[PDB]
Amino acid sequence: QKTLHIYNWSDYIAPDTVANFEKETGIKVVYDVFDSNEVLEGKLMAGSTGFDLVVPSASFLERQLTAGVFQPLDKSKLPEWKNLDPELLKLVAKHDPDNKFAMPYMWATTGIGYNVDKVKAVLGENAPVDSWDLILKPENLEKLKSCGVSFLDAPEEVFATVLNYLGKDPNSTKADDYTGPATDLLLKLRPNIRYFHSSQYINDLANGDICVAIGWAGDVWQASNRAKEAKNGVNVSFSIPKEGAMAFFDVFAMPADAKNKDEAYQFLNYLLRPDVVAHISDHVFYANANKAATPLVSAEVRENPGIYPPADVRAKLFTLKVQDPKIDRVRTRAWTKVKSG
Ligand SMILES: [Cl-]
Ligand SMILES: [Cl-]
Repeated sequence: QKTLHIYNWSDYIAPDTVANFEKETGIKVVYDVFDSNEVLEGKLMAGSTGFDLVVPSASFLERQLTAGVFQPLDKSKLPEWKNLDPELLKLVAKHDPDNKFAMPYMWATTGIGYNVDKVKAVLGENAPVDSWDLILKPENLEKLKSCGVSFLDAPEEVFATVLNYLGKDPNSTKADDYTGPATDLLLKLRPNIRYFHSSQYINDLANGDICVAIGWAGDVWQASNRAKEAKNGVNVSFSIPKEGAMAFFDVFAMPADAKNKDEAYQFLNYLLRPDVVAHISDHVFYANANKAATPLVSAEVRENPGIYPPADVRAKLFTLKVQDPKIDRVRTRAWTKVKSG
């Protein structure tokens, strides 16, 4: 009679996680998947989804903090909550103050995807692939222009990255920071950027038509794996630069009208086990938010600096704060001015 209804991304869990949880607890888990965040968000805002646990983005959960859509997590029913990284917890608290509604599941960054061979051919073995200097210094973008440079069509993320690169507050609330120095540097870099797109760079990296790109980690790993599967000889790598990068989190959350709260808390505690989430990370190739699980992650994933960055880089990570409307308008018009080049 024990029932638990979960809604998650497809292939966003280890193949045997649900089976092991069912065999250990005796609960019958109804595990449904979605291939697009629009479906999950529309169902959640429509209400009465019938799900006990869902996996939305932390930004959507932040947008839905006062709508009564999610249930505040009873921290007393989660003793292993201490296993979570306090640094990543502080990072996600900006989307969820006091970590009230969401348990961080996996996370990724907005970093640099690049062709190793072409970059080291036009910039040498000393190419600063571990720094935004590779793509945010005009002197290097001039030498990289011939092999192809692409930027995301995401003004918020790109502007936050540029503000962090310039030493300013990555989520500055001053419009002068956006219209002034950030716009100045972006317009200085513009003549070397081939296009602004948030999806074409995947296949363009896989085929070698683009050699350096601002990209989300999952997209760059998909491009590199596509190149590997094609056996085309294109070596695509992803780097979280040393100056820091924007981080984004997927979270487990409990809808307010969940009928199986006990089983949901049991599943959350199961996910808080280091070995469980470490196995999940071994399968999905994403870094999890469980510190105690880090030594248990496979050396293939744990020792990848583009997935598990060192402490000095993790201390420079940041999340995207929701901006006041005037900042949004200034950002959009500045991005329109930048893209006109
Ligand atoms: Cl995802
Ligand atoms: Cl994102």
